[PDB]
Amino acid sequence: PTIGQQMETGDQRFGDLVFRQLAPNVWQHTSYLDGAVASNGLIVRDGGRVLVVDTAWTDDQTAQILNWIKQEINLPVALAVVTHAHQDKMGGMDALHAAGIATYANALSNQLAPQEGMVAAQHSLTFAANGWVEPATAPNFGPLKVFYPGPGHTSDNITVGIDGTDIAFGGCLIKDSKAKSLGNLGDADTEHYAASARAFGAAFPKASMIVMSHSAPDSRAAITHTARMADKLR
Ligand SMILES: [Zn+2]
Ligand SMILES: [Zn+2]
Repeated sequence: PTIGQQMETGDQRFGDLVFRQLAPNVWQHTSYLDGAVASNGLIVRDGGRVLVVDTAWTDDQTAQILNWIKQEINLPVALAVVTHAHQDKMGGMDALHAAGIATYANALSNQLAPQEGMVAAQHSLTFAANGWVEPATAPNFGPLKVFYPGPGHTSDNITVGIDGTDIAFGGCLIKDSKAKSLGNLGDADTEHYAASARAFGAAFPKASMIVMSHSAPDSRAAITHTARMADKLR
């Protein structure tokens, strides 16, 4: 890929997607769109069900995520949560709905989805003033702990911690510590980006593996480095 990590030992190719185990019950899914840009999301095994964070870029790619789950985990997918209304995170909604999978997004992501050319999720998350999801709107999310950090990469971007692990997912908000820019800022809130990145760090203070949309997993320095680049936008 031109944007995105390269394939590495421990990675499994399945169709045109790549899967990597990060923990006993957690995998990263990676899909590509043309050069090629990689996009990452997560798959979590929770008891007798599977939870998905983010679609792939397309419906066909997202169907392949479901196929890989069937082969390698062989448990039903109970729900998916998508972290904002752009193609890399929500482009494959139709595959989930075709399969009868309950889908969740920030209410604002669902409201923006038609303007962004995305299919809205079936259910909407809302958030307290401190950024934590209102639990009534996140039914049976199990280990997925959803946090809205504030506007940054987009106004609707949300983040997800995996309870019982050292993993937190920053989506497109967080860039890795070797990044030379903040990526695609076309819909970004440059005034609040830096504070939102720091808020993500403070919401998951013990996470040591930070998973991101367009880089391999990094340490907590990714959060600080992102916030310090965002400081220069103001
Ligand atoms: Zn985006
Ligand atoms: Zn992105």
